[PDB]
Amino acid sequence: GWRHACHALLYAPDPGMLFGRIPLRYAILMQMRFDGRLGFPGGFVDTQDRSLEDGLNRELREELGEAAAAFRVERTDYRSSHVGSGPRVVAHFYAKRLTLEELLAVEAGATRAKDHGLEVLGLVRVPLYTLRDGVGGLPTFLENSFIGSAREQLLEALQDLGLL
Amino acid sequence: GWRHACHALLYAPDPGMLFGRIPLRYAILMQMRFDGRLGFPGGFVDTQDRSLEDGLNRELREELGEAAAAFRVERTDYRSSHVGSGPRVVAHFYAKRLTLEELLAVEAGATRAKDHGLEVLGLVRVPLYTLRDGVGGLPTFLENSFIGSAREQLLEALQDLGLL
Repeated sequence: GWRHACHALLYAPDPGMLFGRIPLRYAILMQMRFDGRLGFPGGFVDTQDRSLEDGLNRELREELGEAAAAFRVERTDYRSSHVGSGPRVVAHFYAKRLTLEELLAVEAGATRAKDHGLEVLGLVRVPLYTLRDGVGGLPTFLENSFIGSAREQLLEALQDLGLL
Repeated sequence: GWRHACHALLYAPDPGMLFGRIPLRYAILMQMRFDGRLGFPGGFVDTQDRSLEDGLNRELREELGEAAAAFRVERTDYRSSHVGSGPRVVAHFYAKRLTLEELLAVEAGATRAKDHGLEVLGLVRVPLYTLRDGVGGLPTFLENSFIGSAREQLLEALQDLGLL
């Protein structure tokens, strides 16, 4: 009764400075899904059909569009897997490093994706900083509604990037 | 001591159908802001600095890009104002009807806006429908983090559009 899902964290180094003083340090992409939840691009895969990577890339093509096709996710991009508590779902986390130019191309092409304005409501970047009040930024972002396993995938990546 | 802010709800009729069966009824744009909260495009205005509408259209250009220059939010687009818990800001709500083509153009050019990846983390459409579980869609979207007055502006618009 176990189902499998794959999700891709696309990221790029970013030298931008919010208000000219807060280092962004990385652009990381999330999608707002049709159900009103934020998560990483991807979804369920039929592991009877091909492999985990084929399933993931299939989903990304529909959600991100042709512009994302040049940046296929491979086995070496696999990071970890996760089981929560609700239904019997194993989520598989992939991280894909892009240049910021490439990540911008993904963002720019997303409006032409088959899913734009349908299964995908839009893309957003994750604010990695915390603002002066100790609440604005990442902590408030994390109070939004998320797809199962998305919070865990993000926090793992932030640890991996030495931002913990 | 009070500050003024202006926000614009940009919307267009959308005949699209999610899963070919759920009427979208309208594309309505929101922004994910740098503080991790959803809001409508716009920001603080300096009152003796310009005008309420001049201040708004200025902010829209920085946040959305040149595609926003294809239209102007006018005095007649004003809907109502709002004061929240705060303190201490008075938010002025404007609603601007676009064609779907115009709205798509705004989305498509957003990554080239001055504020992209800085003050604005990305645009999303509001899901106006409620899924079969009675939770997914609008009800879940409404559980996200919102900037002061944004939830109120949205709900007012939805009732105005007779979508409630």
